[PDB]
Amino acid sequence: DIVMTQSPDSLAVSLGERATINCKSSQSLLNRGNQKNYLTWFQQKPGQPPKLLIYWASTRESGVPDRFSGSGSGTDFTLTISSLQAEDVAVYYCQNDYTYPLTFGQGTKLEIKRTVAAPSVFIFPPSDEQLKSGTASVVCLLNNFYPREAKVQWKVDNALQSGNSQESVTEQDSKDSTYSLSSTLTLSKADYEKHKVYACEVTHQGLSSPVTKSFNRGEC
Amino acid sequence: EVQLVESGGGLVKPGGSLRLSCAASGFTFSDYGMNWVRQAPGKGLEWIAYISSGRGNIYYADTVKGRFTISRDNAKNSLYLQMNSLRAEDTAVYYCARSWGYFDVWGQGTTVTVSSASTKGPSVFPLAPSGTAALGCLVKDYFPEPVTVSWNSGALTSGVHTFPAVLQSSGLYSLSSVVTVPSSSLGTQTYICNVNHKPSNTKVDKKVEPKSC
Amino acid sequence: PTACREKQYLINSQCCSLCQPGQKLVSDCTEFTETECLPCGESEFLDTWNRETHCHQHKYCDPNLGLRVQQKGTSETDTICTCEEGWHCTSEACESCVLHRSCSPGFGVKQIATGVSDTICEPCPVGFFSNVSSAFEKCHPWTSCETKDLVVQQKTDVVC
Repeated sequence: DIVMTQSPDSLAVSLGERATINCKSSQSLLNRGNQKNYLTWFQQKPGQPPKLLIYWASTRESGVPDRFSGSGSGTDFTLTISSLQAEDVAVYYCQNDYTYPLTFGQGTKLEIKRTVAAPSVFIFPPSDEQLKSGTASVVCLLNNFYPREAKVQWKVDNALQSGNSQESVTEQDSKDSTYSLSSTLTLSKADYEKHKVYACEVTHQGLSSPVTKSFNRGEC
Repeated sequence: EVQLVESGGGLVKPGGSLRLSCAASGFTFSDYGMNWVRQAPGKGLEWIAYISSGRGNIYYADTVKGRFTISRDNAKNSLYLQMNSLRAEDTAVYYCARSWGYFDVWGQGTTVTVSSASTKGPSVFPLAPSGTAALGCLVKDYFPEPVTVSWNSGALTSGVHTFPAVLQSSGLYSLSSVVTVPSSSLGTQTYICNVNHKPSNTKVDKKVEPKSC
Repeated sequence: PTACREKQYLINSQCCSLCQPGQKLVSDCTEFTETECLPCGESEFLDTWNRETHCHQHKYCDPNLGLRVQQKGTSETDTICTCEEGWHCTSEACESCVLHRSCSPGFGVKQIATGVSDTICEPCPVGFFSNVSSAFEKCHPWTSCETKDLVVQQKTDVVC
């Protein structure tokens, strides 16, 4: 069973610079008959089947932009993406194509480094319909920001929340290279109804000061 | 065209059985080797089965040896995967892929969930609005993945973010889908998120209008 | 006043081009059109600069014989097989897999294996030899000839 170890696991590269993804195999992928190294490269975008990039370690598949250059031989291979573009954000896999079982590398998550973008923050009260079920979901949306690091804080009548929130992120945008974030505070209806002021406090590199979106229960 | 269209995925109880199909079109299916690659959620790609173009040679990954049997029907242009004695590690998206030395055309992907738990349609709740405004839909308490959300039947795509689903203690899935729209188009333009959960054959259309106090 | 290259062959007074390894022949080259070839099938191959009109069927490494794939079948090479971590190929052709070891050139089989005794190998004495690795062959003797031109080692026979 041949083992591909890619390197790095994650990579953050600026727009228009060069990305280098390395791949090493436990065995040689070299066919002595035809002098070809059987190493295939794939690019898998969010919720999409992998798209084939390079085969025989350096042959660019028809259709693939010439920025994508495969190279290497023996046990050490490398994928180079020159003049990186925003649409290049995806996970990249090297595959052993030399024998069965055909084994893939573990993946390399490429992030696009762009300039700093601040989120637009929104808060949403829990609907009256959800309160019959006995729980209250307060959602806070952080829209279109870069880099990932963002800090949501939930306050309920100015008292800091802990443990009752969950954050979830979108995939970096294929056009504008930004993240989006939802923070959902889950409370019981009884506890939601016992307090009045619900607030979302957001900090981000691109902001100057914290941004707080609030609403009062029962007022509006 | 060059297409591969999986079908057959879904929820099944452990030890149960499933048969995925793959509908080839736009090329000479006979000429190609065929494969199944899967991807466990949040994990990598794993090759599991192969069938050759001629004598019909067959190789498997050891992890499906015995239980899964790959087959083809060149006459019906189709690849098949009989999965038997299914374990929880078999939960993944199952990718169809043609090969003539290297994988170059892949299938849609079809999700297979191996679980004792039962299908549940989602509750869709409104994330209502208060230059740009933001509205959305809270799709809650469904099993299994995936739901798919669209807005105005696909006629609204600009600014839509649908976050990934999170599993809760309840053993049920939850996610939010949000869209940014001009605050002017708020009494005029009517917004509806279309939540389609095929595993339970539920379609929910929730209309999100602003709250009047 | 004329020539013929190494990757060409002679047909019908014209020196035509051979098909590259991996491509079969479709029709022969004439005065004014060259040889037309076509790649082999996904399950086929051809080792050589050739003029064959059918490709070869790919080797199947059968698991029921303990066979793994060592190197994939490619257009220009045949599938190579081998065996599990503790096993042996019966021969270089590796048609199936065994646990019993075979004596190497220089040794012959004292005792063919049985039960849970592995094959028993001894070194060939003077003057006997073994030019192959085998699990069954014992040392056969050198030709006791007239004109001894070369002596014999043990794993080669006296050449006279």
